[PDB]
Amino acid sequence: NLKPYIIYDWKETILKNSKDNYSINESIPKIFSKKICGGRFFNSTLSGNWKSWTLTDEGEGPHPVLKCTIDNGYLEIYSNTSSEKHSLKDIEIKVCMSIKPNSDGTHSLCKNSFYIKTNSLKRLILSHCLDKLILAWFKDNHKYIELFINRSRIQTRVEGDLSLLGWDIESSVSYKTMNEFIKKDNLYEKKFHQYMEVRRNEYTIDGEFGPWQMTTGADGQNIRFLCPIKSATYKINDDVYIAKPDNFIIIQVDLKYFDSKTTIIDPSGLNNGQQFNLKVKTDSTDEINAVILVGSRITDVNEDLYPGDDVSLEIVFKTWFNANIQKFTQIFSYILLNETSKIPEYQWLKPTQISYGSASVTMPDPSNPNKELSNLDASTFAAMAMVENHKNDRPNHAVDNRFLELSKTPAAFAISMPEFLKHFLVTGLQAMQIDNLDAFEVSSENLVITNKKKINFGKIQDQNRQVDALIEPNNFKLAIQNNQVVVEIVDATWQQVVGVTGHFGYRQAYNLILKNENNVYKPMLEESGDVTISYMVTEEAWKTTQDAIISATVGLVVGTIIGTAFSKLSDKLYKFLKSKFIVKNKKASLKISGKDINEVIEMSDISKPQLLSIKKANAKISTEEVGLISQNGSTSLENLAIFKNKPRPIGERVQILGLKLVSGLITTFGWSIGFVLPDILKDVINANINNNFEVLPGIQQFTQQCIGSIQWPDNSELKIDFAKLQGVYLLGGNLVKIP
Repeated sequence: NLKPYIIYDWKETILKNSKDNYSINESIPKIFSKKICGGRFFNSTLSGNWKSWTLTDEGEGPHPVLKCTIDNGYLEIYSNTSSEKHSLKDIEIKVCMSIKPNSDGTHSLCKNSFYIKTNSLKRLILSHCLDKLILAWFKDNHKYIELFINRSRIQTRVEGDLSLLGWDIESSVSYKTMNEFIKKDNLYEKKFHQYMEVRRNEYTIDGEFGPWQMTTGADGQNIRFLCPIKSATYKINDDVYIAKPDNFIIIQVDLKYFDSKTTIIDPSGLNNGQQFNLKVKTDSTDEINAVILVGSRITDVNEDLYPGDDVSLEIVFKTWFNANIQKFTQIFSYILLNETSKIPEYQWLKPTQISYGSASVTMPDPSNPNKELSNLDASTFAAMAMVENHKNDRPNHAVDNRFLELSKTPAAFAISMPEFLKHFLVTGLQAMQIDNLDAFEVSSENLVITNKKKINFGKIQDQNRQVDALIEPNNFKLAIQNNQVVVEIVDATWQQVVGVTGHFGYRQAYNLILKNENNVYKPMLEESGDVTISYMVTEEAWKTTQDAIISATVGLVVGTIIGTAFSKLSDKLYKFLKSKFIVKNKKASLKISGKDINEVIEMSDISKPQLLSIKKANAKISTEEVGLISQNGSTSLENLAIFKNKPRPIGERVQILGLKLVSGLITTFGWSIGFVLPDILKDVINANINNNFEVLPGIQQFTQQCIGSIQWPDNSELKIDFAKLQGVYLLGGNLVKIP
């Protein structure tokens, strides 16, 4: 269904190669040289020998960073009447690029993707010329670079389903949406002017930028802005040129969460904690520019700029940007960290560690399919967080690029499936009132809650037996499986027939959907047919007690199906179920699913009104029991014992389990200040049997708990019209203006 997302694990690549003592750093062709000629004032030449290329663990997305160290060599800049020479000994240049995976197992290196991150040279022009020469060489030698990359044993991870990559929650908007924010806030600089002397030559740029736009080309924490040139003049000594209307600059910057006085209002919280505002990192150092220039179109109306004059003007723009970028005071994200929620049961949604990331998505240009255009709808800008003081020592910033493409919404909020398990499924488990929470093991890694202690499922009434149904450790499961909520009794054991140990199994899966009534969206947990019911005895018990076992099996299986005891004699059902028993491995086991359940319902001759009365009676029993739940979700030992010591048909117990599960899970969406837990569980149980949509929890009230602490530069709130368990719990919607 979904195309996979490929994680490039640069950190693990380096760790694993180091552990393995695997290195190809000195394997590179050492001799390098490049000339750039035809320039207006000068040409340039480099020549030398590499010492080593080193893949670093710095990469953000499918963008390997190569630290390339020069052993010896020179850079020469020369005109017809002068020249200068500079040693390149021990100089280190970090070159970045873009790759794409092949199902071959290999990586394809994008040919025009090279850019310079840093070089250790620490004048302006020498560093510029060196960058231009190194880039030209990398492009000429790209075949080698691809070989190097494909021999680096790059560690990748394929995610078949949506992933938060180790983060607990994530709020995202499309690049298009972010660009609307940027345009509205109008905090980008419009007018620009910059003068600069190269040699004895004067360069001046002067014009106005259009709205800066977040654009594609990079990933993770590396953000790119397209800065369209609305109008400009370029002057070189006495020559003044008129920029074509289609000129632009593309810059790359990083962002940082800066500590800030609290200004945002979080309705869901006390508004305490510490505010962080995501802004551009504007400090430059001696070896690292705050702003690098990764693209441009610098042309004049007469097309009479000298070859390479665009690159000369590029230096002037880059200088301007690094001297002015602090004026781009846009805030990209506002988060309150360590805030207390007004509702204690939603404290787990409050961020305790934060980051940001991005996923750029392109598509071929319909006009020139050799080139790519931005997909500004699918491209995702994200704020990610840990909650509950979960630590993340390996933060991944290259977020899944599939969320907004799947939701078809401009914004989304996502909760990790382990967080969904620990809060929605656990509430479901408490509601089922099987045992204390400490009798269960909650495993994020396997997405299952299982009993680590023996459980007494309760006395069974069928055929007046009144014996305990016992479940061994790991034989009760509540899990997320293939994006469904699944409840499973692997094996509940008791002697239904006196003297023969019977093993009863039950599996029911649910779909979590978002139901739309009158444009109010509300979550529902719906049964996904079919049920699976099983019964197993030893082959020896089967051969020596067959009639009694088949009669008992009819009772347990039809009973489980209809939700109460079934004691009616039935030749058809006896024969049918007998024929479903399979003898193998010294065991006789029956297992039915699908069409067989409806076949049984038909043969039972039970009517749909009778089925509804049963379910209503079991709902009544469910409300009474859950009515005894403690405010913190626990049920007293005295009350559990009452529930279990009263014999009930197995089908009663199992149907009640489901009614409670559905109500428990769904109530998680509906906490309010001062809510009473027994009351809301009863309300949801009753609403469900009565088909009362109006009383059920809405998605919007829960969403406000998610987004209260994580805000955008916009006076708006995410209104959800999409929700799906799909690798993560993905909520999608529109940002609607606050009135």
